[PDB]
Amino acid sequence: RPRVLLKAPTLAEMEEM
Amino acid sequence: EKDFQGMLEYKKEDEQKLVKNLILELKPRGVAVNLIPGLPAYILFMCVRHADYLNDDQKVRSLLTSTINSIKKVLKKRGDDFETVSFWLSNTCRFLHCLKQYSGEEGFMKHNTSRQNEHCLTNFDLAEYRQVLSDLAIQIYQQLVRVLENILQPMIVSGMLEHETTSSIADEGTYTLDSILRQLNSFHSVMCQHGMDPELIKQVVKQMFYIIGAITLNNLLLRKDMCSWSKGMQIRYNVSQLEEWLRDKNLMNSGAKETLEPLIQAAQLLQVKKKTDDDAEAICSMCNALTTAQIVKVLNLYTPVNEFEERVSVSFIRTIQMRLRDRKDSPQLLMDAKHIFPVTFPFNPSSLALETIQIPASLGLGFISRV
Repeated sequence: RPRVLLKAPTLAEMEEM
Repeated sequence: EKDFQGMLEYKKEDEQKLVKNLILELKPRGVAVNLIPGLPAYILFMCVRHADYLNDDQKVRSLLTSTINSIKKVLKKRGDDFETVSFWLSNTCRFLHCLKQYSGEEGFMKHNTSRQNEHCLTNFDLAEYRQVLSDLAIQIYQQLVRVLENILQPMIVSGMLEHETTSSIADEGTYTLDSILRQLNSFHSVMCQHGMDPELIKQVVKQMFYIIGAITLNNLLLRKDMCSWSKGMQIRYNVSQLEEWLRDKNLMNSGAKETLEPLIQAAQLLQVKKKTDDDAEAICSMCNALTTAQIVKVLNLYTPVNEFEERVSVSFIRTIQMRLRDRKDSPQLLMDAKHIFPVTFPFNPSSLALETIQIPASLGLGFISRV
């Protein structure tokens, strides 16, 4: 099975909300 | 027998209670959480495993985001406590090692048992999340260095330069070398209890020694009374006790002793002969870790022990300046005591079998189910 590369919010983005 | 899968299930409605009890209210010196070093990392990763198993990428995202935000919240509120910062640096790294070890990438599975390889993620590649966690760990490391620096700063000049020489906490209130060593012992014992990677402990200790040497050398260059043969002996003795501490802790290959090379050479400079052209050539050959400005400062400041010893001559100093002319040297006198060597987090897989891990009942995570 293929593993899809998830898009992560950046550390900075998370720092928002 | 029962053979568990090594995963943990929770309901989406409980995600905030999860990070509240596992992160926000977790005590870094609590017994329960220190029975297994890195336990919060292992718990979080086992939760990630079940979200991946459920093919729920939004749940993975939500858990990771809540985790990262909660760790930042803790460090904003308690980031001046070195135990708390050590604890989350260690668990952030262990979480990253888990995400690698159980990624499914062969490069990270070399030390895995057959059982461990059965526990890799199956649906999602979390490399983007590993980068974010790496970035977080860099930030926490930088905060750790600053907290430790703040603790040591008041001790260093007294302990290394001023004070003359079971341990006491101080000598009638004065910080001594023994005060410094006690503090380093505290730091080290906490990093070990938390399961910090040995290669990371080495980097923390190298950084601390750099700071000790930089602050000591700078105050030697800024005072008028610290450049003597006798103070050279005192610095030699103090460095030898710092070296013995590294020995006691099996950290002699950390690179820590080498960061002291400018201070070590300044102390040697105080004790060599300072009159002839052979003496001058020796100084130039010897002092490769000191700038010209530093060598010249020490020679100008140097105080004879008594009348049977003379000051360094102005023509001698000029000879050294001439000899060191084509050095593509920095014109600076002071070491940058705020320099931080770039940190790395080399992969450190663990032998811990996920399917055997038990959550201590005292952590208040009963709403999590073992799978």
